[PDB]
Amino acid sequence: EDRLQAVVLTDSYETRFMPLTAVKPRCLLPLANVPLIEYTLEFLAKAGVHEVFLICSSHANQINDYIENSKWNLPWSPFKITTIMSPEARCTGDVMRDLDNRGIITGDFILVSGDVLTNIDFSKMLEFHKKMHLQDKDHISTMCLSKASTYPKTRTIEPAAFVLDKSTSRCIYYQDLPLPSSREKTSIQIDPELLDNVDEFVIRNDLIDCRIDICTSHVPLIFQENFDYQSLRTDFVKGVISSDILGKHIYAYLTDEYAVRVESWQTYDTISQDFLGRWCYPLVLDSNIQDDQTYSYESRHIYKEKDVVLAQSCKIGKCTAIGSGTKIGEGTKIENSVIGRNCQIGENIRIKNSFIWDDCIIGNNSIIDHSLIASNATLGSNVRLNDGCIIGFNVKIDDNMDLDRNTKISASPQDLDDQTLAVSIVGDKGV
Amino acid sequence: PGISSVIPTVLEQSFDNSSLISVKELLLNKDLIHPSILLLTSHLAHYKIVGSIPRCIAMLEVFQIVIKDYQTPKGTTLSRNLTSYLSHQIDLLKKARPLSVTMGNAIRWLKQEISLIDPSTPDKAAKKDLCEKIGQFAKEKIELADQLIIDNASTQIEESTTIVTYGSSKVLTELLLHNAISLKKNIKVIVVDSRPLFEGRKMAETLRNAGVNVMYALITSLDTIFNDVDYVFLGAHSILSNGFLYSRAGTAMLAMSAKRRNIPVLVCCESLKFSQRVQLDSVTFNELADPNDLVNIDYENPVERRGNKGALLNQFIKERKFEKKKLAMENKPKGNKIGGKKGSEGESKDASNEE
Amino acid sequence: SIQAFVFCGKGSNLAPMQHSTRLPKALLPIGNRPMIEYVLDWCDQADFKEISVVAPVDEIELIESGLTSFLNSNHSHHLQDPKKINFISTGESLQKELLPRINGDFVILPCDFVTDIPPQVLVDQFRNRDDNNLAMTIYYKNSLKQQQFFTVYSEILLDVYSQRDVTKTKYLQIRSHLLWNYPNLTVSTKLLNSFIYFCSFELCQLLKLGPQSMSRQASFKDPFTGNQQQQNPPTTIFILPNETLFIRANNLNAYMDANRFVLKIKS
Amino acid sequence: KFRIPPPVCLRDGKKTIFSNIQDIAEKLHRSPEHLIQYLFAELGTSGSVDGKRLVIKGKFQSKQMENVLRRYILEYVTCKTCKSINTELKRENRLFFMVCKSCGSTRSVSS
Repeated sequence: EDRLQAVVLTDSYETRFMPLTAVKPRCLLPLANVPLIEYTLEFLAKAGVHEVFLICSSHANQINDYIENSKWNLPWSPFKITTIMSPEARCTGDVMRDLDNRGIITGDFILVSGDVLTNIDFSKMLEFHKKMHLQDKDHISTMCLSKASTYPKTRTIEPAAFVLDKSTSRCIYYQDLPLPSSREKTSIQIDPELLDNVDEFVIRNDLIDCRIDICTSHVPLIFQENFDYQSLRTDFVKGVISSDILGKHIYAYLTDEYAVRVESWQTYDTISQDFLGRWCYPLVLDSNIQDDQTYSYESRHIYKEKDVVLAQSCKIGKCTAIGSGTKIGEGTKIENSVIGRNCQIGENIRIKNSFIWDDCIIGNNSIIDHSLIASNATLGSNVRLNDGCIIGFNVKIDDNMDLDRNTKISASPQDLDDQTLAVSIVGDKGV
Repeated sequence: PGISSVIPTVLEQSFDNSSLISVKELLLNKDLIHPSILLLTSHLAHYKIVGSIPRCIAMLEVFQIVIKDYQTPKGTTLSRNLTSYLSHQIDLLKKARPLSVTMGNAIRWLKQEISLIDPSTPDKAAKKDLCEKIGQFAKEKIELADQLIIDNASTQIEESTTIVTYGSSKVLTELLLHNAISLKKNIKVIVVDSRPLFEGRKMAETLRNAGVNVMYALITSLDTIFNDVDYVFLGAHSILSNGFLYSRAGTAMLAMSAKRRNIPVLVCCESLKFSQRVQLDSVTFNELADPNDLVNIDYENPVERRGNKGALLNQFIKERKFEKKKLAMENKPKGNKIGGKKGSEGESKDASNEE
Repeated sequence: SIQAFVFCGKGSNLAPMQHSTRLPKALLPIGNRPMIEYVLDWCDQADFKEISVVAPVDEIELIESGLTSFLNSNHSHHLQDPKKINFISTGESLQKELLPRINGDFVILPCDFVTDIPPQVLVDQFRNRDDNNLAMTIYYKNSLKQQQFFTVYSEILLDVYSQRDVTKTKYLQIRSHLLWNYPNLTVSTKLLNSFIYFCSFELCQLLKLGPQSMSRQASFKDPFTGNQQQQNPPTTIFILPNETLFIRANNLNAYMDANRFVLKIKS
Repeated sequence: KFRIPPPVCLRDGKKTIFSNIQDIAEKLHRSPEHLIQYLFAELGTSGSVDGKRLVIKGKFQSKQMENVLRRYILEYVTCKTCKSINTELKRENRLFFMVCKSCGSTRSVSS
């Protein structure tokens, strides 16, 4: 039951975040004024990890530096970090092959794709996995699933329809549809290979992706054997179902509580909002995980760190978090928005449902609505932004600018409009 | 003939005066009853939406329907067995769920109407005029009164508001909705929920259906919710001859809390809910229900978990009892919004003698 | 406002008993008792005064005689024989004919019935939820092949797919517009319809305007789907049928299920 | 008869999608519209022709559709006087009458 190794699939979903991920690594970016890797690490610790393995390729030096700086580098940790360095740009099949070539895989190894933070206890899950394994010899891997918000409507990228069994908890069909975003394909297919064996057919759609996998020693060998499987969800699970190796079982764990993986921008925002509220049961910033953190809890879901300065007569709405070393002026209306560490806010600024990253200067008499500002990118005087406007690294938005809905700004100093240099595109300036 | 005896769970030592038992699933009855009354009774017994205001209206509607359907026998006159029928209906209602003050008033009105027209007139001319009259009455003393109350409230509300609300009182819902839509002020609504009936939840849902900024709380969580917040509104059932607030469950405690934390409470009431019956405690006459309401373990109404509890009769010496109607203190509420615009609760029966 | 229908006919599917002109399917001694006794008992339990019974061109007085002799009810029954039915349509054509006699909501119950479940609670359910059509399903024997398809949705209890496997297409056939709405659907294989039907007022107008009904099962309840385009105007709640599951033994007789009922009885 | 082409169709339903039908039209020497018409006649469907691929309303399969195809290849392709492989389509005035390439005979194409 004890002694389990962890392999984390990092630097995999780059360019998916279309403005960012060009200069700095994907996972190093802060969720709520603190890096996303840390949460994942914490989760792993909670689960039960004895050795840490990270897959790095895109900007690996920085990752290494971070690791060196991190708390787990010191001898007190039960798990040590040793990174896998590989050639640039490859699929999860190739990575698996590489891993196999090296050879550290023992027993029930943990494979996590992307970064996930959830509240559910993992020991019970592990026990379940063990018991099910003990049933039959040819058992493969575990999948994590959670109940969705009644009806699906904000899910277009990954609205997977899971046909599941109640007695065994096993997947029957996997399908992706772009139906709510673009009405072109509205169709559901059922394969007749497993109709006269299951009987209890429950067709469901409202389930959210987690992408946390508890995997047996069979998986890397399988990957080595069948080199056609580049992905792990679309081709692999389906292959398993359609009997590639005959007489084999897979798991689909069902939980009533919240569990969602990071995937896009709106989804990320939603996750952040959830974190701000009391959705996750023990996961709160006021406990202080990174040890340098000095967060404290206040009334009406408001987070305040130490050395946070806010001026008199400023009406605040609901759910606000402020990072350390902030100086905020007078006459501000703040509603459902997070302010980063050491940020300098001017005077008379109306904010609603927005997001502000580490070290950003917000200019006097500006309105920010449902838009994101990345690290070291500054806003000037009189800037009016609309819903879902992503701003990249070190973008200097100077005096007087207006940007419409869903305008994306580049991060690296290419194809998308508005650049890192002085003034965003209303008058042509840049490289 | 009906059904008698056989009651679930323990009878308890304290609070034994009113009916708490009865027909839930129908078996053998008199073959003359109009089914609409039965259906209504079935609804009322297992209702989660109604709260003082709409029940009476529903009853009135039912009565109107009955009148419309009513046919005079060839032998006997219009009023001979009609009274008996009415009595039977009343008995059925009581068996299902005890009669309210509004219902009593309605009954009285009906009786008066019956007395007014003596058996001499033909069928199709009398009831044509009766139903119209009743409709007119309904239009007058209910809807118009409600509208008036709403308008009074409109002028009474100032600038920058933060309100804590409770109940499934329709008038309050109307008020809040009005605030949200047609006034366009800076209104914040905080909702309190209760265990016997999910009224708070319903209110929240209604608010959502409009698009209002909603905080959601309970009876326990009150010490932290204040720490900016000013107004407190409650829904009344009936005001007695004493002046005390004879209303639903979790109101009195809230009022007390409000009193403690500086800012007073405002309650709304109609100009027909007033009673001549004298009582100063909840022990006198109380709406008591079956302990089936306090079985579900949090979250939602339909869940059914096999946790720790699920027995009442087999348990030796165990009393699981809950109350629905309460008597709140007189001095704690300051504002009363009735048919005569504004007034104090200490007036008691100023409208009762006025009729 | 309240009325009940009793459907009577003649056997054609069964192997043996029915060939004689004197003895019809309405009066059969299964175990020293008439088959229609149960229905009468049910009706008595339900408490209703106005009940109209429909009969085909064959046997005009025998049924009446049966009703009269032996049998408790003590109600006023009315029996009619229209001369348009040719057996090849069963009751739909009767329904189409008789319309001015209907005042309100009506209960449909054929002669072929075996019941043990509580009676009034179906009626009450029909009254409460306020829907157009209601049907019931009961499991096949567990004590020691393809049959017919059913689908169930529960959180409200509704029916989605009820098409039989007589002229069955080899792969599964549904609709995604009916699947995207209501995302959760459970496939039933064991359940069978037991001829229990409840209907409302808003059905009388549609029968005269557009006749489409077949076998009282194929297209009696099947036109309900308001998806994709919608061209036919509704008469003035969405047009949806309901389905409820039961545990106790109460079943239908049509095919090779006549000798099993006797076995069930004698224990 | 070996003239029956393999139908490459996935059972992703709601609307019957036949992308391989062009090949069928080609091999059997047929206009695509006639097949569609036949299908319509067989079962109550409504759709439109698209250049190669079909959008036909209904969740139709690859076995009952296959059966239909087989049927259309036993009373709408085969001859009588002489059983031959090559049969071409000609619009001959409104009702369809096809001709055989081997001999040249007018056959009834309606049932």
